[PDB]
Amino acid sequence: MLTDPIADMLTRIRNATRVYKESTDVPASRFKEEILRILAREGFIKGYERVDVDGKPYLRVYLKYGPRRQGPDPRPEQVIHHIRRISKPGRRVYVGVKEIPRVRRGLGIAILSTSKGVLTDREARKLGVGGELICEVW
Amino acid sequence: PKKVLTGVVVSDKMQKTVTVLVERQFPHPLYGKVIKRSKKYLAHDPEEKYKLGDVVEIIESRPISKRKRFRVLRLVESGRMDLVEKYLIRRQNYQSLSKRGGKA
Amino acid sequence: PTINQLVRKGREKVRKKSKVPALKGAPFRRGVCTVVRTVTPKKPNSALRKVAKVRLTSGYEVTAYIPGEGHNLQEHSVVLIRGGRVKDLPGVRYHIVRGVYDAAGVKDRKKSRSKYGTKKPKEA
Amino acid sequence: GRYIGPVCRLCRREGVKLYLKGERCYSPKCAMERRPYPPGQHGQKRARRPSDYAVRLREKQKLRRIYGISERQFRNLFEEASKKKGVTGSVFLGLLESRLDNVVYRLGFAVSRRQARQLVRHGHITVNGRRVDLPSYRVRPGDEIAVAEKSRNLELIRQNLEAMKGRKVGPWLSLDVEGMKGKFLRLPDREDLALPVNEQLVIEFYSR
Amino acid sequence: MVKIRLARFGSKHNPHYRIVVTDARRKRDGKYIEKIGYYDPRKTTPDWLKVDVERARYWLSVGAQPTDTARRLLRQAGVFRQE
Amino acid sequence: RNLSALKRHRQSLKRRLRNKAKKSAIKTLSKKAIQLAQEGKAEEALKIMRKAESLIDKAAKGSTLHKNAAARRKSRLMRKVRQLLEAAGAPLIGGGLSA
RNA sequence: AUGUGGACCCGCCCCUUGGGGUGUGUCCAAAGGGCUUUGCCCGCUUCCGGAUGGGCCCGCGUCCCAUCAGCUAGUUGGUGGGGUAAUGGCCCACCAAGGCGACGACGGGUAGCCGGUCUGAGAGGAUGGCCGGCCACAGGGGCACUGAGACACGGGCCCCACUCCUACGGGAGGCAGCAGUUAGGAAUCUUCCGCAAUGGGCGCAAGCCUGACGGAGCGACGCCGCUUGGAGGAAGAAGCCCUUCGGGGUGUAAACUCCUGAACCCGGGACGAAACCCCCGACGAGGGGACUGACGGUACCGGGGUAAUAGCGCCGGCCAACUCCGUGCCAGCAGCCGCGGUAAUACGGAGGGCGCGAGCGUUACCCGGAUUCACUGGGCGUAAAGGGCGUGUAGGCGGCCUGGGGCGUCCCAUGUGAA
Ligand SMILES: [Mg+2]
Ligand SMILES: [Mg+2]
Ligand SMILES: [Mg+2]
Ligand SMILES: [Mg+2]
Ligand SMILES: [Mg+2]
Ligand SMILES: [Mg+2]
Ligand SMILES: [Mg+2]
Ligand SMILES: [Mg+2]
Ligand SMILES: [Mg+2]
Ligand SMILES: [Mg+2]
Ligand SMILES: [Mg+2]
Ligand SMILES: [Mg+2]
Ligand SMILES: [Mg+2]
Ligand SMILES: [Mg+2]
Ligand SMILES: [Mg+2]
Ligand SMILES: [Mg+2]
Ligand SMILES: [Mg+2]
Ligand SMILES: [Mg+2]
Ligand SMILES: [Mg+2]
Ligand SMILES: [Mg+2]
Ligand SMILES: [Mg+2]
Ligand SMILES: [Mg+2]
Ligand SMILES: [Mg+2]
Ligand SMILES: [Mg+2]
Ligand SMILES: [Mg+2]
Ligand SMILES: [Mg+2]
Ligand SMILES: [Mg+2]
Ligand SMILES: [Mg+2]
Ligand SMILES: [Mg+2]
Ligand SMILES: [Mg+2]
Ligand SMILES: [Mg+2]
Ligand SMILES: [Mg+2]
Ligand SMILES: [Mg+2]
Ligand SMILES: [Mg+2]
Ligand SMILES: [Zn+2]
Repeated sequence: MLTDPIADMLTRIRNATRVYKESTDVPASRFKEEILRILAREGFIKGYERVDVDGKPYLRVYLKYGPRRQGPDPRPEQVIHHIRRISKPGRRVYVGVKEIPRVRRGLGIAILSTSKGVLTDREARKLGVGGELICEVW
Repeated sequence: PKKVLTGVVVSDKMQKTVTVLVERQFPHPLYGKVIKRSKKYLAHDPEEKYKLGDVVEIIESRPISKRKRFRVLRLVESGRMDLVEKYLIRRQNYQSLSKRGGKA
Repeated sequence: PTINQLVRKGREKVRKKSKVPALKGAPFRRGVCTVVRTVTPKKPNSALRKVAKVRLTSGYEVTAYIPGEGHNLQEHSVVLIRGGRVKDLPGVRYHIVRGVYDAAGVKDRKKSRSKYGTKKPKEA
Repeated sequence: GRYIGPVCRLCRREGVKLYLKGERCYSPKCAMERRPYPPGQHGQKRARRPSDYAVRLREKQKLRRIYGISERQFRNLFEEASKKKGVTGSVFLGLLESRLDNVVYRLGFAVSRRQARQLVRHGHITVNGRRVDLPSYRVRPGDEIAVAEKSRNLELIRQNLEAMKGRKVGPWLSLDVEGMKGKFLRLPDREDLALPVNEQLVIEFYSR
Repeated sequence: MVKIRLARFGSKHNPHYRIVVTDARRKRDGKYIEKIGYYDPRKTTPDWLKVDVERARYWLSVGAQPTDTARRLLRQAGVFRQE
Repeated sequence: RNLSALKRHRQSLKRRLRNKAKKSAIKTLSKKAIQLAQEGKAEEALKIMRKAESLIDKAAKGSTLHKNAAARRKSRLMRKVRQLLEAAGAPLIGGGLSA
């Protein structure tokens, strides 16, 4: 069985960008959606759509990359340098609003789930709520 | 506020007393992970009324014997022996764990 | 190890093994000399190193190096001990304090004098 | 301690012109003048590339000997400038400059800090009127540092404060030559001090 | 019974007391019930006696029992306005 | 030697005896009352229960009992007396009891 | 005897565990003293309330060993009774046969716990010394009495061990109170002053008692402040440096140029102490000079005044500082790597240098560096590490959608988090 589906998605993305795929298919959930919603809004992907694949629902995910570079290795800078699952099954991680961390001095974000819905670090502190802390992304 | 626990009766084999099993989940001091953990309370049952299986509310009371300090407040839901069986098998393991074998 | 494993088993801490049972973890032990033998060194050293077997008030019987040039340690001279591994004689892990009790402090030493326990030369 | 020994051997080891002899260090015989090699019988041989420790160490001794102070008192001042809010490198220099033995020397009551030090100890200096005889007393701002009434007619002062006619003083002191009473206006900033010292090193030395 | 008295808190040769409600059976400098003021017998500072005068009269109302010294100090702050 | 608060000892002894007797009087009367009830002799049992009540409440005037200790002792008493009587008695003199 | 009232059994109502009201019955009070005497002071009795102090119960937390895995007879529960201020197997008789344990029971080892303390970037590690809170003990073991409170350090009884008295039957003791002696030990203080201050016990008060305390004494044991002010050459009866009995350094560094003046002398000289008491006013009235200082003639102020202690470690790399002679795997050094075998910056001396300075070194122990037990934050093909392989018990973990609950989780308010 797939134990942590959220972790799988983050990996699935990490894995796709390193070989510079155009887009990648991740099995769909209302939850994985509310993450991409953020991932998209904060400029890390071009966006996502709800393609069906042999009848079963996925989420195509259009990845972004930097400009073509020069010298040896022209491959572009990634837009997602780094993406890490933080609360994992059987080591769940919750933060209070006071404990919400500053990722990359704020050149990066930290998606987290709250009883006010899924938000970024800035989103949550402005809103004065903590919650389960899903992942880092910078 | 006199403390109030909620639990499962796992024993009816006493005169006017019922062993209640109270489970409590808290996260671990250093390792963060949530761990379930539990304790058995002897509760006063003045009318041998509560039967093995149900889920009761337990309440902090003036002492009634050595290690018997709670009275059985109200009843939550009726029967469910699954909880007892869980608690039963757990016990049965001990039959092994000695010098020979036993029941797995 | 998994988190769960860690929760079940824990880490296990470290134990200090002390290279001086001068007992009490006292800083000095008084002792009565038994032998005042001489001993040979190892690995790539040669000489005749002045050692002493000592009977301790901590109820111990340990060899202990006698630092300095000349010593005056008879078969029964009483003496103080401090920690100190002599790299060369193995099994010698204490020093005799030159200057306390029966051990006279090295004579005519002008340089590093607080070790070797010698008074300020009377150059006044 | 107070060091209290041959001062110009320290002018020489640290390598920069130092004002410990206060008066004489302006004449062509400061010994640093036309003999600027270190003390000892290796004074004039070629010196190898110093370790980073050396560099930091020397830069620290350089500072501490300027103000003539036991390392005890010095490290106490430094930890206190760390704990303190504000760029910690230069809070140090401000505390160091706030020492009475030093503020007396700044106002040219004395020619050396050393001299100024013994001037305080002998109760020749007042502060807000009252007598103070601690070289380490800390001058706060607003404080008026006077010369002792009974000491007013003393030799060294008559001489020293007369030569102070004309001369200017740092823009944090306000000396008045008539009645011999300067005022401590302000804690000096790093640009105010022309100390031949890189305190960044000094910090870095205790950063070990 | 419960008393109001002076508990010593200075330094050697430098006394400062705290005016204190406490059970009399207590250590002099031990655990008290409530601080209700202080006293600097040497008046080294312009503020050398201070009494929470409302609170002083509270404890008095339920049988707090001032030392003869404490009463001085209390009198001075004008606890019992003998007018 | 000789701290003259061994006087306290002398007194302790003196008192010890006063309490000791006061209690035996209660114990012997209370017993007697119960044992009278358990025979249906009701008038005799109350005439004596009543003595025992008094002595008890009295006992508690000094330090021999004081307290709920005496209250207890009375509660245990009149309750027992009524029951041994209620095995067919009909509280004749009805001194200490209220029916 | 009086019953304001209160206790107890039976009822009646409210309450809800034994909280409060009520009725018949029963039971239960007391102490005198002083007067500046018939009216004040301190007392005495019952009851209700407050305040302070305390008993008991509960949740959660609280080291190591599984080479300790099974434990338990008042043991677990019950009815009744004893006992207590009071709940309770606390104790007792009887009845049921339960209670506990791998979420570590039972056993063994170690230890007073905490506020805090040291360390650390932190998470964490280590610790419980001063001071403050609680607990336990008072030569060892048991026990009750007295009392509001003790199972009572300077109270009682009994047994044991040790010491002293002994007319040999029998008696006396108990510094882990202040000081002190002795032993043990690397090592730990005066048989000091004082009742003036604060605090306590009793007294109406005057007072009394207080080794509580406030002070002084010893010990660089720790911290902080402070002094030793600083301007000049160098003949070896075994002892002033550096190319063979030789080239510069020590160094502006002096036994002597002024200047200031630690010690030491002389004079003044304290805060801490205003209440208790008396007096007017009512026995707390802005009146008390009613009087009170161990520390102490000390601190502090003023006058006089002498140029006036410097040590200890280090100099091969780590690690700031190098030369000469002696020595020749010797004597020795050494925290690790290592130095010494005739040219040693590493041993011993010397000159010179570096660090710190009334201290400087050594030993010892804790945290650190050590991401070297890794939660933060490590690993296991060959470096140490995949169980010889399976099955599956307990446990850990769990795909997509919707609805309730709100245990985890998040937020706001509040109470506590003493000093
Ligand atoms: Mg008496
Ligand atoms: Mg009567
Ligand atoms: Mg112990
Ligand atoms: Mg660390
Ligand atoms: Mg003893
Ligand atoms: Mg005993
Ligand atoms: Mg009493
Ligand atoms: Mg009693
Ligand atoms: Mg006791
Ligand atoms: Mg005693
Ligand atoms: Mg003693
Ligand atoms: Mg000895
Ligand atoms: Mg002492
Ligand atoms: Mg008093
Ligand atoms: Mg004292
Ligand atoms: Mg006065
Ligand atoms: Mg008096
Ligand atoms: Mg070097
Ligand atoms: Mg050496
Ligand atoms: Mg040689
Ligand atoms: Mg050498
Ligand atoms: Mg060396
Ligand atoms: Mg000092
Ligand atoms: Mg660590
Ligand atoms: Mg890890
Ligand atoms: Mg490793
Ligand atoms: Mg191999
Ligand atoms: Mg291997
Ligand atoms: Mg295998
Ligand atoms: Mg399973
Ligand atoms: Mg599950
Ligand atoms: Mg799920
Ligand atoms: Mg909830
Ligand atoms: Mg809070
Ligand atoms: Zn100079």
